[PDB]
Amino acid sequence: QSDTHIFIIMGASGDLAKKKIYPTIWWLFRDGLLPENTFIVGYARSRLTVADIRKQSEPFFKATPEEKLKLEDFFARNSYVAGQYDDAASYQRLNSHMNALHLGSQANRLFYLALPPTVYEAVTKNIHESCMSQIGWNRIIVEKPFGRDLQSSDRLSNHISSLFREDQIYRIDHYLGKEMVQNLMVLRFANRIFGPIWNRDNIACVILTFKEPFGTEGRGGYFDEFGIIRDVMQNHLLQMLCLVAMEKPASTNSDDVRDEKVKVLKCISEVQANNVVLGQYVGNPDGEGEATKGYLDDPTVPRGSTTATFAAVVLYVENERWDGVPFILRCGKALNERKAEVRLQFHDVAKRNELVIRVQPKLPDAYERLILDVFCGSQMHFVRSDELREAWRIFTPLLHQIELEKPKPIPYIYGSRGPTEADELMKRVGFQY
Amino acid sequence: QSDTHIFIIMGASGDLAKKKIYPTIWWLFRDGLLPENTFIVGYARSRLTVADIRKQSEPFFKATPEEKLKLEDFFARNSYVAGQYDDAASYQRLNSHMNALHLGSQANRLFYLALPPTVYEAVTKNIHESCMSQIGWNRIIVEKPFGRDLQSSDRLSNHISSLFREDQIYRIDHYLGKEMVQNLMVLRFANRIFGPIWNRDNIACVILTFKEPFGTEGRGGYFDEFGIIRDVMQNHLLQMLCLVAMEKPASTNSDDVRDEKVKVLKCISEVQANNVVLGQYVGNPDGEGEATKGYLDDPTVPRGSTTATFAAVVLYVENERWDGVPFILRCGKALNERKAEVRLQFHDVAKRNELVIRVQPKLPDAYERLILDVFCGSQMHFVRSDELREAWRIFTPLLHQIELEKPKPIPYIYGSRGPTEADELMKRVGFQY
Ligand SMILES: NC(=O)c1ccc[n+]([C@@H]2O[C@H](COP(=O)([O-])OP(=O)(O)OC[C@H]3O[C@@H](n4cnc5c(N)ncnc54)[C@H](OP(=O)(O)O)[C@@H]3O)[C@@H](O)[C@H]2O)c1
Ligand SMILES: NC(=O)c1ccc[n+]([C@@H]2O[C@H](COP(=O)([O-])OP(=O)(O)OC[C@H]3O[C@@H](n4cnc5c(N)ncnc54)[C@H](OP(=O)(O)O)[C@@H]3O)[C@@H](O)[C@H]2O)c1
Repeated sequence: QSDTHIFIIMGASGDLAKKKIYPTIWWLFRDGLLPENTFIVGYARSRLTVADIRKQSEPFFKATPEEKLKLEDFFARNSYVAGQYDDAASYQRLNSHMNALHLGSQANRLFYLALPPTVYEAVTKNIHESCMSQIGWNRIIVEKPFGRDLQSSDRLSNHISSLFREDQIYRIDHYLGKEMVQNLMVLRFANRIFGPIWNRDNIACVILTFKEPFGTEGRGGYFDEFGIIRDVMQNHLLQMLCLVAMEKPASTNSDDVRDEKVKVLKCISEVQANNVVLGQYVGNPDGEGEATKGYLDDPTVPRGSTTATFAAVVLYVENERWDGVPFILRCGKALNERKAEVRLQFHDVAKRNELVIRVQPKLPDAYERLILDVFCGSQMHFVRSDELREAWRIFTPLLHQIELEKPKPIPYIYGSRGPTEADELMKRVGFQY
Repeated sequence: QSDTHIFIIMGASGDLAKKKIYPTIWWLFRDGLLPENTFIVGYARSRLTVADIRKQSEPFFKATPEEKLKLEDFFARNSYVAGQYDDAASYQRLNSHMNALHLGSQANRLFYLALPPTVYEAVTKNIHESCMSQIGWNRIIVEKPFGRDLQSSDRLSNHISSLFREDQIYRIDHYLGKEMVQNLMVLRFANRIFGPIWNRDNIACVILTFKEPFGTEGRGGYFDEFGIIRDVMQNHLLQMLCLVAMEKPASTNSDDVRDEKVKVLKCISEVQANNVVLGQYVGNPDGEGEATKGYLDDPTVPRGSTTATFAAVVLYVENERWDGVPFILRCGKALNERKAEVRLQFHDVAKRNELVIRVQPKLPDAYERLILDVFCGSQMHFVRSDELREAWRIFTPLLHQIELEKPKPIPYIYGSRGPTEADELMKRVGFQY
């Protein structure tokens, strides 16, 4: 709204800030992609200085010796405030420090909640009363997990949105690849092209695939508390199902396309276990490297976890355009390839034909383009509150059933395509009407 | 029309019969794909016996020792008649020999003109009066060249069709690959699918590609009398342009789809030299094998031939569906890859997007399926007389200009993508309307 932006990294001492946030804002500043008059303010309990953050974070900058002048300028625009996350006087110190900066009264304020959502409720509250800007805009970036089921997510989201309008809430998701936004970009363009063709009439079956060739790799501990449905399917695969099935948006406003996505979601009823095949990856005997270790063989995994590392799920959009048309969401870790495709099978009058859409896995990458979108205010590649609510409604009964019955997942060897029961399930839904 | 078929190989002593016709009918008979009561009658001037043909042709059968019983039966259904191609008594001997066979009076008669078209005028005449069947159907297979320009082709075609109805004339073309019919099959299916999308509105540019990685290889002599336009473009690439641009056929009759193809051709005006880039391949210095030899370095090529071995051409379909939409026909020998694709570029509102259709280069191959089509009477993958006339009309002014002015083709190294002037020409027709 003006020329002066303050980038507040709430929880600047942590892993996400050290390894990712600080490096990518350094890159955006270096490549000249930030607003010229930008200040960076870390905020966290541990008593640090800008020098400490530089010490522990510049290793990840890939800083070359001919970049040292812009790098010194960058850290000259940097500052750090210690404080507690529910302490009034602490947020007072933060707010007045920001007011002290050049044009800071005025300035736009972008809060990055690099914190476990467990503290979100406190932070979003205190910001709301203490640190919001009176002139410039205020935009909060919230991070996964957006809850773990419909109930928890509704609690967290109702809290956040009772304090900020939806054009201030940016739910960010970026851990699946540098090519991650181009996926949705080309699926939007492809929906615009192929709209008149994408019917129940021409299409018999739609499969969306996210295969990764690596395992959990010494971090199965974190993954185990969520599952492959929460990690890849409920958020990403579901959005690209939306982008495939949606109608022509009213325009290219972020909100018309998000309206169409939510209109899609409101016609998918809740997925049930018979339409689901869960799998867990085991070590490769004859392979080598991280392949000799399986999932349970990761030290950080609790003994005997039934957490699925692979899932195949069948959804149905239930309107006049798509009915009895099965949408097959297939994803998993430690597979054969690193594939991220969308196939659409057709009705022949001949073998059987099929259209394929692949991201071969514009120079700003996924997370970089996302931070630039929050700067520009382009909310397109962020999930809206109702979109999130509908996703969680679709998947919560199933996740609850898993957590209750601990259904033993189907084992598959590191490097396999996955359980053959998944191919069984695909073969089963040859609807033919 | 019954159960008894007589396969007459006119000119059975020659290369096409020895190396291809006799082997593939052996394969069709072996795999049980011929009518049960089929007889094979070779006819040619040189005084041979069935034993001689077996001697000189079984080497190409890939006959295994457990196939010798069906092979003996096959040659038991074989017979050979010597005669001249414009000698009345010779065709009398042929006709009465056929009448002597079991049910031969009755029998369907399939004449394969394995002969240089220079004698076609005689053969088709004599057959017409002497050897046609009174009960069964009569079908003639004519072979390339179908003339070399509009005038010669009209002469030969008017002669052939003043004696046979068009549902008796099968113009066969099969020298570009075993996967050659599946190309047109999938392009027909794709036109049926994407019809509502293929407009001037969504598509900005359509390119059709036929790259081969090998040279002429010791046979540049034959190629040199025709050119890459006559070899690949005027016949094959042009038909698949037809299959892309055509309207929805009235049905799946061979003749409704061929009607739509001809309707396409009648709206392409004659290609002119400024929209054409000709190229000729030279030896690869640092490569090896047939790559060290160029085109002129083939001994069978006349010294100093300007014959193009690569051509890039721009056509325009001129109706309401396609207007100012450039169709780029790009083909050539001794290139980098063995690609056979169709690309369709779109109109963005973003880089630039594009749909691709590739034959990855149903168990009966190209030529095998073609002979089975002439048996079944499926004229779909054969060019009709008006289709041929229109193709020749499109390309004859250009070919005449080349033969007159001997324009020195652009040299390109064995293994290259081709002349960069071809990429220039593609870049030039960014129409933008
Ligand atoms: N794939 C994924 O889903 C994924 C991957 C990476 C990160 N994330 C998300 O990124 C966000 C940031 O995570 P992170 O990687 O930066 O980890 P983090 O180190 O746990 O959090 C960063 C900072 O949070 C503060 N903190 C952590 N636990 C706390 C607690 N219980 N009470 C109070 N303060 C606490 C600490 O600051 P002080 O000690 O100075 O107060 C710490 O330096 C989280 O929401 C996480 O879910 C998600
Ligand atoms: N890519 C292509 O375009 C391509 C490739 C291969 C073949 N073809 C076509 O296939 C057809 C058959 O050709 P082919 O490969 O079998 O070659 P071919 O050996 O020239 O012809 C086969 C037989 O034709 C007879 N013959 C040849 N020239 C003659 C002449 N001037 N007068 C009378 N009889 C003559 C001979 O039989 P007798 O001596 O016993 O009478 C010879 O054994 C031709 O139309 C040719 O264009 C096209």
